[PDB]
Amino acid sequence: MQKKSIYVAYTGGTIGMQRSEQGYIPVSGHLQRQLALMPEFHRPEMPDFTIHEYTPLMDSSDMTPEDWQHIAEDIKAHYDDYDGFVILHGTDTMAYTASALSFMLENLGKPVIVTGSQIPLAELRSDGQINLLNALYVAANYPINEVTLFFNNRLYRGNRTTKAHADGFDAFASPNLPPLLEAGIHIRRLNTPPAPHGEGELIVHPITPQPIGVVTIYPGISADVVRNFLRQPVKALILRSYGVGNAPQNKAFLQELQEASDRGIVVVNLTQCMSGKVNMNALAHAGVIGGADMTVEATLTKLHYLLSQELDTETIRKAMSQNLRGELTPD
Amino acid sequence: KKSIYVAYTGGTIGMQRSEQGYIPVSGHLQRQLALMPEFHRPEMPDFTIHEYTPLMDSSDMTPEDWQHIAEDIKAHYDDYDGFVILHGTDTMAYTASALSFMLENLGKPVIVTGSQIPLAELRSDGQINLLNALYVAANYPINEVTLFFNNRLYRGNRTTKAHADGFDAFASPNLPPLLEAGIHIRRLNTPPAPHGEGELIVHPITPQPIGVVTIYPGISADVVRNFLRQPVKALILRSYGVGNAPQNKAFLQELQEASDRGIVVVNLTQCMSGKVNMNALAHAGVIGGADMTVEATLTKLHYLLSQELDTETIRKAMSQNLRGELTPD
Amino acid sequence: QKKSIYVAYTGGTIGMQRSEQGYIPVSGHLQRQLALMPEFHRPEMPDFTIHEYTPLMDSSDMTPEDWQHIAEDIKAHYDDYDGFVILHGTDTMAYTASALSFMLENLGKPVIVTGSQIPLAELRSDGQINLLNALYVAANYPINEVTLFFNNRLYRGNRTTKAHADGFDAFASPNLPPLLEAGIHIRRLNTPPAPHGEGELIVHPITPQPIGVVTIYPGISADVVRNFLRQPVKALILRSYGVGNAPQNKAFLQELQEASDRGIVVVNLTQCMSGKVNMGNALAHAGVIGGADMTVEATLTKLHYLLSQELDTETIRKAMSQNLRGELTPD
Amino acid sequence: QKKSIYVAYTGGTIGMQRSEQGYIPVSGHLQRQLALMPEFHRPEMPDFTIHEYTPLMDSSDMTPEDWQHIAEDIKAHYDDYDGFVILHGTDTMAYTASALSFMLENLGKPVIVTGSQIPLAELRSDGQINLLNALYVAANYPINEVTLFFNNRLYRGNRTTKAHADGFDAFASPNLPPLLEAGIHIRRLNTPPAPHGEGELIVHPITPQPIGVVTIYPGISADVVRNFLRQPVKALILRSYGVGNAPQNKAFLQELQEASDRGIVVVNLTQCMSGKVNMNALAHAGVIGGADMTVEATLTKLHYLLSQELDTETIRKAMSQNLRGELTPD
Repeated sequence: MQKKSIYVAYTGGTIGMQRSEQGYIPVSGHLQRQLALMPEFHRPEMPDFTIHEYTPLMDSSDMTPEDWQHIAEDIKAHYDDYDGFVILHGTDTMAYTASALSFMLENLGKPVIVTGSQIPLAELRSDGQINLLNALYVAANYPINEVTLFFNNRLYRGNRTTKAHADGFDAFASPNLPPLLEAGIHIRRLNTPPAPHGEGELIVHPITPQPIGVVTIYPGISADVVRNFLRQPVKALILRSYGVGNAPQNKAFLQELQEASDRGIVVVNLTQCMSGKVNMNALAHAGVIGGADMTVEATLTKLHYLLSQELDTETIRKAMSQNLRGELTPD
Repeated sequence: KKSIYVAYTGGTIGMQRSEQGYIPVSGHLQRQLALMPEFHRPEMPDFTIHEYTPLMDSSDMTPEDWQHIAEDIKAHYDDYDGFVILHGTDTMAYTASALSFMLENLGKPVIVTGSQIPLAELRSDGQINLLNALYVAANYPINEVTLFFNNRLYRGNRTTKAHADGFDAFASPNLPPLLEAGIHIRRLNTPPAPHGEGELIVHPITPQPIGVVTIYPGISADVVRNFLRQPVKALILRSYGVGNAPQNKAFLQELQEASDRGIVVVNLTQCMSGKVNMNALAHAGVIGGADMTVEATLTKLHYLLSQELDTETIRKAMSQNLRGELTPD
Repeated sequence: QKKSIYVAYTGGTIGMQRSEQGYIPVSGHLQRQLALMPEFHRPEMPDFTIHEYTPLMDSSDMTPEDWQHIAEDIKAHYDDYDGFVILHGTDTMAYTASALSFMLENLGKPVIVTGSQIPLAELRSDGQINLLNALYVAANYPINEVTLFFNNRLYRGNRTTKAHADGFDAFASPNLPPLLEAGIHIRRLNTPPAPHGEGELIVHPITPQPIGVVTIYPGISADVVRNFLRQPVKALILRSYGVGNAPQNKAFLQELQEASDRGIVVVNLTQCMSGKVNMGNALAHAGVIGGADMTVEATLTKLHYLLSQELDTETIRKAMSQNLRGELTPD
Repeated sequence: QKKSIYVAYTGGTIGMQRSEQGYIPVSGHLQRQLALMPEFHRPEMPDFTIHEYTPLMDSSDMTPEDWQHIAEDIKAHYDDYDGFVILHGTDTMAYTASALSFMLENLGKPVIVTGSQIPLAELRSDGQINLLNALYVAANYPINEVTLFFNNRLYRGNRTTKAHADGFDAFASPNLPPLLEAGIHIRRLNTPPAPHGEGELIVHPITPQPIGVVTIYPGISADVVRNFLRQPVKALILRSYGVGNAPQNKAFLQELQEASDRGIVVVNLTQCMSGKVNMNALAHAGVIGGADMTVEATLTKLHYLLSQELDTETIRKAMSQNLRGELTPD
C-alpha cells in the first residue's frame, strides 16, 4: 500500500557535487534536483524519501562531537515521522560518526544507515548512485534497528567499522565482526547476532567534546612521555599495545598509569593488531581496563558518550568493558 | 657449505613446557636442534647459535636491545654468509624495521623470525620457520633485513604484526613479499631496496622521546599541546584517509609552535594501507610519511635522531626512501 | 562526433520480462526499457543500435549455426560501427565468445560478449550494469579482441568458462588474468594482447562438427573408448589426469593410435581446474596432441573452426598446439 | 599403550629415492627413513605399521581391481588397528577415496587417503607433513569416514577432486567445507557427519564397469551421442550447462530416451566448477539429476551400484540419494 518514507540527511561528502571548470564543487540542492530526474529512485519498489541538506555541508575531517550532536538532534526531531534514516557523510570520519550515534541512540527501533561515496552522483559510473539507492532500499525493505554503515556493497554494524583505505579508492572494514547484510545480486541478511537493546521508547543521549588521549606503545617508550599524555585536562587515555595487550614491564611506565587511574583517569587498552581482542596482566594491575576487540573509533566515541553523561569513574570503567551496543565480543 | 649465524634473542620459539605453561630455558633451543636430524643434512648450511643472556620477552625490548643485535651482526659479519635473528613476535616488526636503518650497504641476508609454538612441540611452526630461514639465508640471499612468517619473506621495514589473538600473523600492507616459501621457494619480482656500493656501515641507535598519537574529531589543542611538551623530540600523527586533519586554528597553532621548537612532526594514515598525500598540516610544518608503517616511522625517527643530524636534514630524510620503507612519488 | 556501438541482442535473461511463471522473452522489451533509462543517453555514452534476433535464443539451445549467424551480423555491420556488444544467455556464452575469436581474424574493433542473471529492467539488475559498462568500454577502452564481460571484469573470450550457475552466475578465466577491470575507475591491465596480423578483417565460416569430449577414469575400457572414436567423429578431446597422464594398457593406447591412423585428431586436456598439460610419452606416442592450458570451450570451438576450413589433418594437429588467438600459453 | 595405525603404501612419490636419473621407487625406503625420524616416534604420535605394495601402483594406471585390493587390505586388518592411512599417487587419489567411501559401509574407524608431491627423503617435503598429520589425526581426531588429506585440510573423500597439478598439486572439495583443518591448531569443523548405518563393517565388492563420461556442447550430434551409448555401455554421465541445461532438439533427446529405455543409467552433472544441477527436457528423457556430485563420486558410485546385484530402478533411485555424504539433498 502506501510506501515507506525515508529521511535522508545530506550532512556532507561528495555525493551532491557538480562539475565546474575549477573542478567538483558543492552546489546547494544539486543532489535533490538530480534525484528528481532519475526514474530508478521513483520505482514502486523504492521508498518515498525527503532530503535535508545541511547548510553548509560538513567537511568530515573537520567535524567535532558538536556535529555528532547536531545529527542526532536531526534524527530525534524527525524520528516519529519516518520509517528509517539515511545519513550521507564524507568518508574520512564516517566510522566515527556511525560509532558515536550507536551509543547516543538507545532503544533504537528504526534503521539508521550512514553512507557516502567516493564519486559524486552526477558522474556516469558513480558509487554514489549505488550506495544511495541501496541504502534507501535496505532501510525500507531489510530494516535492522541499529546504526549501520553501508559501503563496498556491505552493511556493517556502525560501531565495528573503520576506514581501511583512501589512497586511490575508499574502503571500509569491520575487522572483528561479519557484516549484518550483504548487498549483492540478492540482498542477504547474515546470521550475525543482533546488538543488545532495551524494550522501551527511543532515548537520545547528549554528547560533548572530551579530552581523550589515543596513543601507541613502542619499545622503550619513556615514563616521561607517558606522563605528558596524562596531564590535565585529560580524562581518559586509550593505549594501543602489542598483540593480545602486552606492554613493557618497567615500573616507571606502570606507575604513571597507576597514578593516572588513582586520580580518576580512565585508561583503556586496545591491540595494535589489525584485528583480534586484548586478553589482559601487568597493565591490568595498574588500573588499565581491557577494551576487548573494540575498534579505536568505537572506544573513542564510547568514552565520549560515557563521559558526557552523569556517571562516576568506576561506572565508566565497568561500562567500557561491557557490550553496550554490539561494539565488542564478550568473553 | 654456507654458514649462517643465528642470534637467539628470546621468544616463544625457544621456550619449553612446565607446570606453569611455557617458560624460557637457557640451552633448550640448542639442545633440541642438536637432536633434530633435518637441521644437519647435506642440503642445510652449517650454523652457529648465539643465545642471548638474559633471554628477552620481546614486549620488554628497548632500542638498547636493537643496538645489541646490530653489534652482534657487526662483530660476526665477515665470518658468515647470512644471519637469522630469532625473536618474540610481539615486537619483531619493530626490531626488523630498526635494523634496516642501522645497517647501511648490507651485502648479506639478515632474516628476523620466530613462532607462536615452541620449536620442541609436535607440529611446531618454529621448526618450519627456522629451517626455512636458514635455508633461504644460505640459498636465496636477499641483501636486506627481512621478516619471515606465514611462509613468506617480507621486507622488514614494511611489516606489522596483523593478528595475535588465537594465532599470530604478520602483514606487509604496502608491498608484496620479497620471496614465498611454498613447495618450491620462489623469489618475487619485488624491486630491491635502494643501497650504496661501499662496505657495510653500522649506525648506533638509542631510545628517543617520541610521541605516536591518533587524531579524532574535536581533538583539543590543550591535549595536543601536552603531546608536544619536553622531552618530546618528534611526534607521529595518525590522521584521516590521505592525511587529512582538523583545520581549527588552535590545533594547527600547537603543531606550528612545536616545529618552531625543532620538533619533527610526521603524518601517517589511520588506514590499514595506502599513502598520505600532503595542505593545512603542511603549512604548520608537518612532514608527510607517505605509506610508511608505524614501526618503520618510529624506528626511522629513532635512527635519524640518534645520528648527528640537524632538524632540517631529519625532516628531509623522513620523506625519502632510505631503505625501501616507503613508495616514492 | 560520438562513438557508435552495434548491439546484437541474440537472447538471454538480460532482455527478458519478469512474470508469474518466471522470466520470459518479450519482443521489443529491451529496446522499450532502454529508451526510458536516461543514463544510456548521456553525453558520455556512445550512440548505439539494437538488433534483436528473431527468434530470441535460449543459449542452451544454440549450435554452431548460430555462431555463424552472429559472425555474419558482425561482418555485415563492421564498417558502420566503432565496436560491438553481443547480448547472450550465460549458459553457453563462453562457447560463443571462444568461437567468434577464431572466426574473426585481424579484428580491429572491440567485440564484447555479455549478459546477466537478472533482466535489465529490474531494480538493482546486473543487466543494467553489464550493458552500460560494455557499451562504455567498447567505445572508450577499445581492446581489439572478442572479450567477455561479467562480474565487473573484461576477460579474453577464449580463456573463459562459466564457473557457477546455482543461485548465482559467475565466469572465470582460470589461466589468464582479465584484460580490463571495471571498478570505480576502469583499468586496463598489462595482460599481453592476443597475436594478430596486420591486414583487413577476415571472417571465417563455421559449421557443426562431430567431436567427442570425454573424461578418462580408472579402468576405462578399450571397448568404450572405441565407441567414442567411431564415425562420424573427426576429433576427440580427452580430459586426462593432472599434467596429462592416462592408463597405459595396450588396448587403450591401441584404440587411440588407430584413431590417429584414421585421421582423427585427438587432443589432451587436464581434468584440473587450471594449469597446463605437459606431454607422459605414451599418449604422445599414440598420436595425441597436447592442448596446453586451453579451456574445454576454446579447444572445442578451435576444432570446429579448423575442421570447418577443410585443412589437412597434419595442419589441424599443428594448429591445435599453436597460440592462434591468445587462447593458449605457449611453452 | 599408544593407538596403532595401519599404513598402506600403495603408490606415489612419498617413499622414492634420489638417483642420477630422478625419483625412483626403492623397496623399503619409506620404512627405513621413518625409523630415523624421531618426530614420528614421539609420545604424542601413534604406533604404526607400514604395508608397502609390491609393486607400487602408478595411480594413473589404476583400475577398480586396485580399489578392491586396497579395500580387502583394510578389511583384513580392520580389527587389529585403530585407524588407517592410505598413501597414494595424486593423479587418481580422489577416485580411490571416493570409491572406498561407497565400498566401505558402517565404517567405524578413520581411513585417511593422502600422498605428496615431494618424496619424504627431500629436505622440504610435503610428504613429511602429510604423513605426520595423517597419522596424528587418524589417532587423535578420528572421523569415521574415508577422507582425503592434502593442502593441510582433511576433506570428505567423495567430495574431492584434484584441482591443480602443473607446478604444484592441489585438491579441492568444491561443494562442501573440509571436515577438519590442520593449521597451527588442529580444528574439526562443524561440517555435518556423513550418513551411516548401525551394524558392523560391510565391505562391498567392486569391478570395472562400462561407463561413458562426456561433456555436452553446442550442436552436439545425435550420431555422436548414439555412439557414446553403444554396447557395452551401462551408464553415461553427462556434464551439461549451468544448472543442468542441455539442447532440446528431439534427435538428441531421443537418443537419451532410447538409451534409458534399454536400461542405461544416464546421470546429469554440471560443467560448472561448483554447484548443483536442478532438474525439464532431460528429466522427461529419463535422465537422473546428480545434484552437486563430483565426477569422481558419480563415476565411482556407479561402479559401486552396478557391481552389486541390483535392479536398474534401484540403481537410478540410489544415484540421486545421499549414500555416503557425497551429495547435498534438496
